[PDB]
Amino acid sequence: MITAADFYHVMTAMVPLYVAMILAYGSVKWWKIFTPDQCSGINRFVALFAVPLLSFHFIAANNPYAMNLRFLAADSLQKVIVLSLLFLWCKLSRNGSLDWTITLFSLSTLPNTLVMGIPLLKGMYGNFSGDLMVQIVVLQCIIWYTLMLFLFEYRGAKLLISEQFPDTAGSIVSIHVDSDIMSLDGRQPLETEAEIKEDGKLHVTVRRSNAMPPTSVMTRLILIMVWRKLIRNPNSYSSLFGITWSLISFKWNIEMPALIAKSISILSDAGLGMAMFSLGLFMALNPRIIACGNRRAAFAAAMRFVVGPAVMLVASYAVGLRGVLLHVAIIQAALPQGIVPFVFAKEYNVHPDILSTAVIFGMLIALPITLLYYILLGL
Amino acid sequence: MITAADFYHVMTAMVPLYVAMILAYGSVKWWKIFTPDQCSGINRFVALFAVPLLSFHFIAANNPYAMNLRFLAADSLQKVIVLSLLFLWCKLSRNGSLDWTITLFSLSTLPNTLVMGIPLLKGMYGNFSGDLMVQIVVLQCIIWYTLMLFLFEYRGAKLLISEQFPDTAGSIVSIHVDSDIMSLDGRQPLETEAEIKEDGKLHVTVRRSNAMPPTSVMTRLILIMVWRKLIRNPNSYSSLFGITWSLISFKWNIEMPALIAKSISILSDAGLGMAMFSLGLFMALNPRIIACGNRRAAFAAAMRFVVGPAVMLVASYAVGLRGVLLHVAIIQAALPQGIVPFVFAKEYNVHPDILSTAVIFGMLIALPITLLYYILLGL
Amino acid sequence: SQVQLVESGGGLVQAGGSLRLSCAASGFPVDITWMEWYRQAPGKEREWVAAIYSSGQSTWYADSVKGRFTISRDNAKNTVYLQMNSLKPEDTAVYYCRVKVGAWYKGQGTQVTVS
Amino acid sequence: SQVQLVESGGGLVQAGGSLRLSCAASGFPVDITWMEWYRQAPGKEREWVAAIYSSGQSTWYADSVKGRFTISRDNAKNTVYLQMNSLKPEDTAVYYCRVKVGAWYKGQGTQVTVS
Ligand SMILES: COc1ccc2cc([C@H](C)C(=O)O)ccc2c1
Ligand SMILES: COc1ccc2cc([C@H](C)C(=O)O)ccc2c1
Repeated sequence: MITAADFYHVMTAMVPLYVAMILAYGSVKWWKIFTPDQCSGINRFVALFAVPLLSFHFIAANNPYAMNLRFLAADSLQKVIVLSLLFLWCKLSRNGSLDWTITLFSLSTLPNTLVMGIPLLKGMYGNFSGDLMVQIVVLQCIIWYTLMLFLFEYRGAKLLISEQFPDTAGSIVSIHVDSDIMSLDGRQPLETEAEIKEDGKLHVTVRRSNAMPPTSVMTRLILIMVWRKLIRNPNSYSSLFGITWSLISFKWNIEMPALIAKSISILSDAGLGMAMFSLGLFMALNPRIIACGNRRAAFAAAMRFVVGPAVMLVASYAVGLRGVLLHVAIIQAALPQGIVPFVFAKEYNVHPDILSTAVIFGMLIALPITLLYYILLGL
Repeated sequence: MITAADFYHVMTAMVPLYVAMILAYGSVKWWKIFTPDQCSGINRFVALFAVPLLSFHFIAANNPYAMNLRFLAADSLQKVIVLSLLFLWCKLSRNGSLDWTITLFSLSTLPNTLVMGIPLLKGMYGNFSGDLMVQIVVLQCIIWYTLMLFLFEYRGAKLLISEQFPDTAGSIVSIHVDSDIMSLDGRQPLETEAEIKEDGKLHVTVRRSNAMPPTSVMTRLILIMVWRKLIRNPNSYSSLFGITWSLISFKWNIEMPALIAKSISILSDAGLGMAMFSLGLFMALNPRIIACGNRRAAFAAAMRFVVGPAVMLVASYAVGLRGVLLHVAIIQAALPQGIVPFVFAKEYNVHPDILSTAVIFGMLIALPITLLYYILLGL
Repeated sequence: SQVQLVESGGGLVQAGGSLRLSCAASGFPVDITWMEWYRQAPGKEREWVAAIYSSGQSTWYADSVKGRFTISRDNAKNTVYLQMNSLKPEDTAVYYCRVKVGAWYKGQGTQVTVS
Repeated sequence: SQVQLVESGGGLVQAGGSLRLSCAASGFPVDITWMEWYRQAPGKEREWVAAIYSSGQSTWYADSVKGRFTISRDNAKNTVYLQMNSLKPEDTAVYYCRVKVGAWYKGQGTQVTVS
């Protein structure tokens, strides 16, 4: 059984999250304080300044030489079993596309670990959960937000060739992209132009308009359209200097100086409260909470609180997590939907209405569902 | 003499202030990230949410039963000697108005104590300066931001009668103000209407337009136009519940519970960094730094770093502050100009160009001037 | 020094009569700028009716009372005379002057009531 | 399967001559939609000159070369013929076709140069 104090330590670190969210939801719909043009001011600040300085503070403090390599395998086994079955669906079925493969992947194996996952699990299983929940944040910001970034470019680099080269798609050698383009999408007019050479070689240049290929060709066009999306993303400069300092510091025992550590701790302490205040503004800019319908909003909480955790219950017997690590691995999969998988689906227009539902409706039932998993594992 | 460590403890708590300001000044003029319409989004947030929850945390922790009543007299003696001499100027000279009395008062005896004054003096004279600098913040938010609020209403309640009742100003009994009006300014058209009674009594009703009196009359019109400006100001609800909890808590030894204390500490920690980030945006919205001229910008640093501190050097021998309290009283008067005396001068249009200079130019020389006072008092 | 506004002319009458309203003033330096006449109904509302001012050849009227009521200012006696004809039965309201010496000065003294 | 665009007609000539440019195509399903002709100067720029397309009775021209150069499409031989007359001395640039089968296909083969 449990005590009544454990129920109190959850509410100590979950009530200050919802207070920072109700005051954002109230001050727009009820009292009408912020103009929705001025609402984009705070959402511009949290994406650029608060969060990339908040993720730098957790990565550069986490010890890399003592990572629990057994716990780190039973979370890289959830994201492979789910990724293997969905590619078996989009290449054998009669209606399986790739526009449904990524959306059924972000709903299952990408929780909200940084902002909400760390203070919850710290208030449930002591302080060693506060170190394990940082060891998943490092892998999300360095692997599983990068493999998913290739899957939107390959979704784009297939459409632009298959729409406009349907007949001679097999004899193209090099593809040249001008530096004006940042996203081959259809947002921009994209006058496509093809040089012709003597022996079937066919250079293709993609431009800007005014007024199947070999796999050694698609794996060059993608790597150009990822290097341009990675040196502009500010979170890629957070996790790069975070790992580099942490590999230096935890060997020669160098402590970070107080002139620099207090220079970052004045913005990083303004990061967790502002993120729940920026998320609270988002659940009032929408016209309706349930947008795409009552037949798909419950589908969001079906691929997130069931198929998410119950595939880690079978991916943990294999690796060998029992006792206390088994309970922390199951609960960290039933966390609500992250915000970074939405940010991708808003730019590339791959179902923005479903992920906009699962974030907002996921927050309102995140507390009375994970508390059910705390009780049923304690017996 | 001093050590080199004391120079280091100043830079430990002053470098994270300017880092939060250069990133705000840079991200508008240099890289052009924020739209100036979206720039009003953050300035709306700091005035309503960050600061009134930050001032509540310092007042409700400060012990009221052990206030240093000798130090609290030699700062209420600066603000009386300066206030007595300026009323001797506006009532005996040939060119002394009241529009210059208040502006020569806010430049001298109202520093920036909450945001910038507390971390500086904490890094110079131990931790007991961190308790004295809260004991002045309480008196500013409860007396010296209220006596100054009467002086702008009396500036307004004299103009509206003297413009439009020049001949029979001496026989008015009651003045009635409709609840539409929030500021008798001239911003609004203000159709003035006067009832006539039988025996020289003359009721006056001030309205909204579509398409000397006895001193027992002016002291009723003012107290209506202060009660309407005080129940809308959010800082008046911070210092009211701050003193009320602190008089209860420090007698029966009740500690504030962790469900409420951590509910406020998620926004109050986002208060000091955001205030220096909101102030850094303000020094780029202006067209020029020195606005009213090079013959009055140096006048701002003449009534703030000289006439400010040197009148407390003679208001401290009288009360009897020697030793260590004498050095802390002089340095806390040479702090740069506060932001709340600007906020008043922007609404009532009583010289907004001078106070807009003294805040921005005051921040850029605040460090190499107070450090001169640290050296010259240590010898 | 005991400034005085004097109104006269009103009373009770049946429909179709004629009344001669007045508004006498005393004790002002200028007392010209923009004078008015308006009603005050028992249904809490107030309609502005007539106006004579420094131009003299310009009268601002309403729509229902347009071109039927006579306004006249006497600059010597400091009195504005208001002649009203074909009195409609909806004249139970109080009809009084709104002299303006830079601020609006007013009285209340009539008993205009038409059955 | 080795698609081929063939250009012919160009060469070196003095001012005031006449040339007959060509653009032959083979190996496409449709190959009509909107064809072009444009210059490529040694000063890095490129001016669009002429166009014949699915309408046939509509030719988009420039301002300097307006109403002086003859464009003609042969739908049977899959070849567009370009007749140019009164050749100005600023014709050192390379003049070639820009056939469009949904995406723009192009060649480079001429040596148009006028002294
Ligand atoms: C405009 O609101 C945001 C933007 C980005 C965010 C990123 C994150 C981290 C990187 C994450 O949770 O995985 C959290 C919250 C956020 C809120
Ligand atoms: C929009 O920027 C502001 C608004 C209000 C402020 C108030 C204060 C406190 C009350 C004070 O210093 O006396 C500080 C900084 C501030 C910045």
